[PDB]
Amino acid sequence: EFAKEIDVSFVKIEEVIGAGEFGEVYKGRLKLPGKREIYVAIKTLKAGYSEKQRRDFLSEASIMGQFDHRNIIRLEGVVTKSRPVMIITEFMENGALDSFLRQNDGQFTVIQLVGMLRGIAAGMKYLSEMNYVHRDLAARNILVNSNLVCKVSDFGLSRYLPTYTSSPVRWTAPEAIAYRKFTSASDVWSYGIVMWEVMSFGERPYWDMSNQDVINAIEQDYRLPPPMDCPAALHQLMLDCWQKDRNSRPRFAEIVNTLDKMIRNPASLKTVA
Ligand SMILES: O=C(CCl)Nc1ccc2c(Nc3cc(O)ccc3Cl)ncnc2c1
Repeated sequence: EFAKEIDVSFVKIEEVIGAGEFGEVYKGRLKLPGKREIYVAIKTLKAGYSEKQRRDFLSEASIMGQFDHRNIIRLEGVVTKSRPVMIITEFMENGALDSFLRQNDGQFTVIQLVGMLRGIAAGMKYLSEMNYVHRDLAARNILVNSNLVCKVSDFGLSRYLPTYTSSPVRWTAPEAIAYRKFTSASDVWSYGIVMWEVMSFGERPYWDMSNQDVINAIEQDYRLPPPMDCPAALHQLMLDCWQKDRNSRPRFAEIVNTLDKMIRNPASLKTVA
Protein backbone atom coordinates (compact mmCIF):
# COMPACT_ATOMS: atom_id res chain seq x y z
CA GLU A 1 0.00 0.00 0.00
CA PHE A 2 1.18 3.55 -1.01
CA ALA A 3 0.27 6.53 1.25
CA LYS A 4 0.28 8.73 -1.87
CA GLU A 5 -2.12 6.45 -3.86
CA ILE A 6 -4.50 8.64 -5.95
CA ASP A 7 -7.70 7.87 -7.83
CA VAL A 8 -7.00 7.95 -11.69
CA SER A 9 -9.73 10.62 -12.15
CA PHE A 10 -7.43 13.11 -10.33
CA VAL A 11 -4.89 13.03 -13.21
CA LYS A 12 -5.17 14.48 -16.72
CA ILE A 13 -2.36 13.34 -19.05
CA GLU A 14 -1.15 15.92 -21.60
CA GLU A 15 1.94 16.03 -23.92
CA VAL A 16 5.02 13.70 -23.87
CA ILE A 17 7.95 15.57 -22.20
CA GLY A 18 10.47 12.71 -22.00
CA ALA A 19 11.30 9.01 -22.17
CA GLY A 20 11.87 6.49 -19.35
CA GLU A 21 13.05 2.83 -19.09
CA PHE A 22 9.45 1.48 -18.77
CA GLY A 23 7.56 4.09 -20.82
CA GLU A 24 7.06 7.79 -21.51
CA VAL A 25 7.12 10.85 -19.24
CA TYR A 26 4.19 13.21 -19.77
CA LYS A 27 3.23 16.67 -18.56
CA GLY A 28 -0.13 16.57 -16.77
CA ARG A 29 -2.54 18.19 -14.35
CA LEU A 30 -3.29 16.90 -10.88
CA LYS A 31 -6.49 17.84 -9.06
CA LEU A 32 -6.67 16.70 -5.47
CA PRO A 33 -10.08 17.17 -3.73
CA GLY A 34 -10.54 20.74 -2.41
CA LYS A 35 -7.06 21.77 -3.68
CA ARG A 36 -6.02 24.00 -6.58
CA GLU A 37 -4.99 22.01 -9.69
CA ILE A 38 -1.20 21.77 -10.21
CA TYR A 39 1.03 20.89 -13.17
CA VAL A 40 2.77 17.51 -12.74
CA ALA A 41 5.11 15.13 -14.59
CA ILE A 42 3.81 11.54 -15.08
CA LYS A 43 5.95 8.39 -15.51
CA THR A 44 3.94 5.60 -17.19
CA LEU A 45 4.56 1.87 -17.70
CA LYS A 46 3.76 0.68 -21.24
CA ALA A 47 0.83 -1.73 -21.72
CA GLY A 48 1.87 -5.39 -21.96
CA TYR A 49 4.49 -5.05 -19.22
CA SER A 50 5.83 -8.17 -17.40
CA GLU A 51 5.24 -8.60 -13.64
CA LYS A 52 9.00 -8.00 -13.05
CA GLN A 53 8.75 -4.75 -15.05
CA ARG A 54 5.79 -3.59 -12.88
CA ARG A 55 7.67 -4.51 -9.63
CA ASP A 56 10.82 -2.64 -10.82
CA PHE A 57 8.77 0.39 -11.97
CA LEU A 58 6.95 0.64 -8.61
CA SER A 59 10.12 0.05 -6.52
CA GLU A 60 11.12 3.57 -7.65
CA ALA A 61 7.83 5.01 -6.26
CA SER A 62 8.42 3.06 -2.98
CA ILE A 63 11.93 4.60 -2.54
CA MET A 64 10.68 8.11 -3.58
CA GLY A 65 7.72 7.99 -1.19
CA GLN A 66 10.19 7.67 1.72
CA PHE A 67 11.70 11.12 0.90
CA ASP A 68 10.53 14.64 1.77
CA HIS A 69 13.28 17.11 0.88
CA ARG A 70 13.37 20.28 -1.31
CA ASN A 71 16.22 18.78 -3.41
CA ILE A 72 14.67 15.36 -3.90
CA ILE A 73 11.92 15.18 -6.59
CA ARG A 74 8.52 15.16 -4.78
CA LEU A 75 6.11 12.23 -5.17
CA GLU A 76 2.62 13.80 -5.66
CA GLY A 77 0.87 10.49 -6.26
CA VAL A 78 0.97 6.91 -7.53
CA VAL A 79 -1.62 4.85 -9.42
CA THR A 80 -1.25 1.13 -8.57
CA LYS A 81 -4.82 -0.03 -7.75
CA SER A 82 -6.10 1.18 -11.16
CA ARG A 83 -4.88 1.26 -14.77
CA PRO A 84 -2.53 2.52 -16.16
CA VAL A 85 0.09 2.40 -13.38
CA MET A 86 1.64 5.90 -12.89
CA ILE A 87 4.30 7.75 -10.85
CA ILE A 88 3.28 11.41 -10.45
CA THR A 89 5.86 14.01 -9.44
CA GLU A 90 6.14 17.80 -9.21
CA PHE A 91 6.60 19.35 -12.68
CA MET A 92 10.22 20.44 -13.41
CA GLU A 93 10.02 23.03 -16.16
CA ASN A 94 13.68 22.84 -17.22
CA GLY A 95 14.00 18.99 -17.30
CA ALA A 96 17.43 17.20 -17.02
CA LEU A 97 20.30 19.40 -15.78
CA ASP A 98 22.91 18.28 -18.38
CA SER A 99 20.80 19.22 -21.46
CA PHE A 100 19.37 22.32 -19.76
CA LEU A 101 22.96 23.66 -19.31
CA ARG A 102 24.03 22.74 -22.87
CA GLN A 103 20.97 24.65 -24.23
CA ASN A 104 21.87 27.62 -21.94
CA ASP A 105 25.66 27.80 -22.39
CA GLY A 106 27.10 30.79 -20.42
CA GLN A 107 23.57 31.91 -19.30
CA PHE A 108 24.35 31.65 -15.58
CA THR A 109 26.87 33.21 -13.19
CA VAL A 110 29.35 31.21 -11.00
CA ILE A 111 27.13 31.98 -7.93
CA GLN A 112 24.02 30.66 -9.79
CA LEU A 113 25.93 27.44 -10.74
CA VAL A 114 27.20 27.10 -7.11
CA GLY A 115 23.59 27.51 -5.87
CA MET A 116 22.54 24.61 -8.17
CA LEU A 117 25.42 22.44 -6.79
CA ARG A 118 24.53 23.34 -3.17
CA GLY A 119 20.94 22.09 -3.77
CA ILE A 120 22.22 18.80 -5.27
CA ALA A 121 24.63 18.31 -2.28
CA ALA A 122 21.71 19.07 0.19
CA GLY A 123 19.51 16.46 -1.59
CA MET A 124 22.39 13.96 -1.42
CA LYS A 125 23.06 14.75 2.26
CA TYR A 126 19.42 13.87 2.98
CA LEU A 127 19.49 10.71 0.78
CA SER A 128 22.74 9.42 2.30
CA GLU A 129 21.61 10.24 5.86
CA MET A 130 18.35 8.22 5.08
CA ASN A 131 20.94 5.36 4.56
CA TYR A 132 20.58 5.15 0.78
CA VAL A 133 23.14 4.91 -2.04
CA HIS A 134 21.90 6.41 -5.36
CA ARG A 135 24.54 4.76 -7.67
CA ASP A 136 23.36 6.79 -10.71
CA LEU A 137 24.24 10.38 -9.66
CA ALA A 138 24.80 12.28 -12.94
CA ALA A 139 23.63 15.70 -14.21
CA ARG A 140 21.20 13.77 -16.55
CA ASN A 141 19.47 12.37 -13.37
CA ILE A 142 19.02 15.85 -11.83
CA LEU A 143 15.85 17.84 -12.68
CA VAL A 144 15.68 21.71 -12.71
CA ASN A 145 12.66 23.90 -12.07
CA SER A 146 12.03 27.44 -13.48
CA ASN A 147 14.04 29.01 -10.58
CA LEU A 148 17.11 26.75 -11.04
CA VAL A 149 16.24 24.60 -7.99
CA CYS A 150 17.93 21.24 -8.72
CA LYS A 151 16.49 17.96 -7.55
CA VAL A 152 17.82 14.43 -7.35
CA SER A 153 15.73 12.06 -9.51
CA ASP A 154 15.84 8.50 -11.08
CA PHE A 155 15.85 6.23 -8.01
CA GLY A 156 15.82 2.90 -9.99
CA LEU A 157 19.38 1.93 -9.01
CA SER A 158 19.00 3.32 -5.40
CA ARG A 159 19.64 0.87 -2.55
CA TYR A 160 19.13 0.84 1.26
CA LEU A 161 22.55 0.20 2.91
CA PRO A 162 27.48 0.45 5.08
CA THR A 163 27.89 -0.99 1.58
CA TYR A 164 25.68 -2.27 -1.24
CA THR A 165 27.44 -5.12 -3.13
CA SER A 166 26.12 -5.32 -6.71
CA SER A 167 25.62 -8.46 -8.90
CA PRO A 168 27.27 4.52 -15.57
CA VAL A 169 31.11 4.04 -15.76
CA ARG A 170 32.43 7.68 -16.17
CA TRP A 171 30.34 8.78 -13.08
CA THR A 172 31.31 5.70 -10.96
CA ALA A 173 34.05 5.59 -8.25
CA PRO A 174 37.04 3.31 -9.15
CA GLU A 175 36.40 0.91 -6.21
CA ALA A 176 32.73 0.61 -7.22
CA ILE A 177 33.82 -0.30 -10.80
CA ALA A 178 36.46 -2.75 -9.51
CA TYR A 179 34.48 -4.42 -6.71
CA ARG A 180 30.78 -3.53 -7.29
CA LYS A 181 30.95 -1.98 -3.75
CA PHE A 182 28.73 1.12 -3.51
CA THR A 183 28.73 3.46 -0.49
CA SER A 184 27.86 7.13 0.25
CA ALA A 185 31.59 7.80 -0.54
CA SER A 186 31.14 6.38 -4.10
CA ASP A 187 28.09 8.74 -4.52
CA VAL A 188 30.44 11.60 -3.42
CA TRP A 189 32.76 10.61 -6.35
CA SER A 190 29.71 10.85 -8.73
CA TYR A 191 28.88 14.24 -7.12
CA GLY A 192 32.41 15.49 -8.01
CA ILE A 193 31.69 14.48 -11.63
CA VAL A 194 28.33 16.41 -11.49
CA MET A 195 30.26 19.51 -10.24
CA TRP A 196 32.49 19.18 -13.35
CA GLU A 197 29.37 18.80 -15.61
CA VAL A 198 27.74 21.95 -14.04
CA MET A 199 30.89 24.17 -14.22
CA SER A 200 31.27 22.98 -17.92
CA PHE A 201 27.61 23.80 -18.87
CA GLY A 202 26.90 20.09 -19.48
CA GLU A 203 30.09 18.92 -21.22
CA ARG A 204 30.32 15.08 -21.27
CA PRO A 205 32.78 13.86 -18.58
CA TYR A 206 36.08 12.64 -20.18
CA TRP A 207 34.76 13.95 -23.55
CA ASP A 208 35.13 11.26 -26.28
CA MET A 209 37.23 8.78 -24.14
CA SER A 210 35.71 5.26 -24.12
CA ASN A 211 34.43 3.64 -20.86
CA GLN A 212 37.59 1.44 -20.95
CA ASP A 213 39.85 4.53 -21.51
CA VAL A 214 38.10 6.16 -18.45
CA ILE A 215 38.71 3.01 -16.25
CA ASN A 216 42.41 2.99 -17.34
CA ALA A 217 42.97 6.78 -16.92
CA ILE A 218 41.43 6.73 -13.37
CA GLU A 219 43.65 3.69 -12.51
CA GLN A 220 46.67 5.80 -13.76
CA ASP A 221 45.62 8.61 -11.31
CA TYR A 222 44.26 10.91 -14.08
CA ARG A 223 41.61 13.45 -12.89
CA LEU A 224 39.46 15.79 -15.06
CA PRO A 225 41.05 19.27 -15.36
CA PRO A 226 39.22 22.43 -14.14
CA PRO A 227 36.50 23.64 -16.58
CA MET A 228 37.06 27.07 -18.26
CA ASP A 229 37.10 29.95 -15.67
CA CYS A 230 36.23 27.53 -12.79
CA PRO A 231 37.33 28.95 -9.35
CA ALA A 232 40.32 27.02 -7.86
CA ALA A 233 38.31 26.26 -4.65
CA LEU A 234 35.54 24.52 -6.68
CA HIS A 235 38.05 22.42 -8.66
CA GLN A 236 39.78 21.56 -5.33
CA LEU A 237 36.37 20.38 -4.00
CA MET A 238 36.08 18.20 -7.20
CA LEU A 239 39.59 16.75 -6.47
CA ASP A 240 38.55 16.06 -2.84
CA CYS A 241 35.45 14.13 -4.11
CA TRP A 242 37.82 12.18 -6.42
CA GLN A 243 40.35 10.97 -3.82
CA LYS A 244 41.46 7.33 -4.53
CA ASP A 245 40.92 6.44 -0.83
CA ARG A 246 37.12 6.60 -0.35
CA ASN A 247 37.65 7.35 3.40
CA SER A 248 39.54 10.54 2.45
CA ARG A 249 36.53 11.93 0.48
CA PRO A 250 34.34 14.59 2.17
CA ARG A 251 30.91 13.46 3.37
CA PHE A 252 27.84 15.23 1.86
CA ALA A 253 27.41 17.28 5.14
CA GLU A 254 30.90 18.76 4.58
CA ILE A 255 30.21 19.41 0.90
CA VAL A 256 27.11 21.45 1.89
CA ASN A 257 29.11 23.40 4.53
CA THR A 258 31.89 24.16 2.01
CA LEU A 259 29.41 25.44 -0.62
CA ASP A 260 27.59 27.51 2.10
CA LYS A 261 30.89 29.18 3.05
CA MET A 262 31.74 29.93 -0.65
CA ILE A 263 28.27 31.53 -1.17
CA ARG A 264 29.06 33.78 1.87
CA ASN A 265 32.77 34.43 1.06
CA PRO A 266 33.12 36.03 -2.44
CA ALA A 267 36.97 35.98 -2.18
CA SER A 268 36.85 32.11 -2.11
CA LEU A 269 35.31 32.03 -5.67
CA LYS A 270 37.56 34.90 -7.00
CA THR A 271 40.69 32.85 -7.97
CA VAL A 272 40.88 30.47 -11.03
CA ALA A 273 43.26 27.37 -11.27
O1 LIG B 1 9.95 19.28 -18.75
C1 LIG B 1 10.85 18.61 -19.27
C2 LIG B 1 11.58 19.14 -20.50
CL1 LIG B 1 13.17 18.42 -20.80
N1 LIG B 1 11.28 17.40 -18.85
C3 LIG B 1 10.92 16.66 -17.68
C4 LIG B 1 11.25 15.30 -17.75
C5 LIG B 1 11.03 14.46 -16.70
C6 LIG B 1 10.44 14.94 -15.50
C7 LIG B 1 10.18 14.16 -14.32
N2 LIG B 1 10.45 12.82 -14.32
C8 LIG B 1 10.39 11.82 -13.32
C9 LIG B 1 11.55 11.32 -12.74
C10 LIG B 1 11.48 10.28 -11.81
O2 LIG B 1 12.63 9.84 -11.23
C11 LIG B 1 10.25 9.76 -11.43
C12 LIG B 1 9.09 10.22 -12.03
C13 LIG B 1 9.16 11.25 -12.97
CL2 LIG B 1 7.70 11.80 -13.71
N3 LIG B 1 9.65 14.71 -13.22
C14 LIG B 1 9.41 16.03 -13.26
N4 LIG B 1 9.58 16.87 -14.28
C15 LIG B 1 10.11 16.32 -15.41
C16 LIG B 1 10.40 17.17 -16.51
